[PDB]
Amino acid sequence: MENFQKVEKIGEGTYGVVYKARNKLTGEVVALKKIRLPSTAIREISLLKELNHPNIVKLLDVIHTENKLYLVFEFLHQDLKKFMDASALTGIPLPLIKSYLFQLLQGLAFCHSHRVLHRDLKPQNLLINTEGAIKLADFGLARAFGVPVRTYTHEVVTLWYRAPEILLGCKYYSTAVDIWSLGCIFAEMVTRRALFPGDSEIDQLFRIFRTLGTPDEVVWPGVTSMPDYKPSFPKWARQDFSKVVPPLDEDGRSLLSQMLHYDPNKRISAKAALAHPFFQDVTKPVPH
Ligand SMILES: COC1CCN(c2nccc(Nc3cc4c(ccn4C4CCCC4)cn3)n2)CC1
Repeated sequence: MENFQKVEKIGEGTYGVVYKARNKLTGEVVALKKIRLPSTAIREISLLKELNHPNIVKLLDVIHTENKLYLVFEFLHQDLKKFMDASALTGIPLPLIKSYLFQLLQGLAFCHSHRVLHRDLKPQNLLINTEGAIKLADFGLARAFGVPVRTYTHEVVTLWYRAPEILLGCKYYSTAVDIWSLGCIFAEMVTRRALFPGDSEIDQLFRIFRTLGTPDEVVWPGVTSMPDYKPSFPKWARQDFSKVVPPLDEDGRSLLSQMLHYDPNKRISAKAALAHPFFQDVTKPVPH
């Protein structure tokens, strides 16, 4: 696009390269995603231009030209993954964790109210600024393109935040899949280690089962009829959350437990999570 001066490469996304760029006319600084490209995808993505919220990265423009799709986003200076890594020695202070979770739930509540799911939440698509805001990036792209096994650069797309219903082969995802992912990220902020760092679909599932118990018809009606469910799955006992996310307090453990319910019908909604007692003393700290 003749209107954009590339400043520097930001990274490699799932679908294409991302550059920091400047608009040659307006001087606006943006994040420019270049995807090597489907008419249904364009329709779907174009409708995301109206899905505006303070905790969703703004989609400024969608430019389809010469069999390439450019997505022009607001620029944020850092992702949560880098912040977590830089905070590895001391950890992210609880009040900032709480603020971030609160804001992310607001973002989800908004998108879910418009029946738009993310489906591939991970620390790398959560973006932060120096004023204490956090925003969800790439919302809606999974419905338009699918979530592939490998990225455009052949990198493995992480399974760590994937909900069990997806792993077990359900074709119809609900908004609950995003609550699962956010619960995994919450736990990761608190403990400074990924909750379920699976390196294959079955390793991912068995890591979930080892912590939360192997699901059965008691806790998840219909689970044994799911496409990829096998009666031969080992039967692991459920662990206490006290062991899973120390030293998180009882309000946080309660919220996390409800975000990781097996049955997507039982899993807490973003709206209901915002009303949880964990947020009674929520503040908006500024990060290091
Ligand atoms: C997977 O590669 C990651 C590399 C590190 N990250 C990053 N570091 C600095 C600034 C920034 N700014 C930024 C990134 C943005 C947007 C809108 C979308 N993205 C990325 C997020 C996931 C892939 C597209 C706005 N600012 N992002 C996220 C992308």
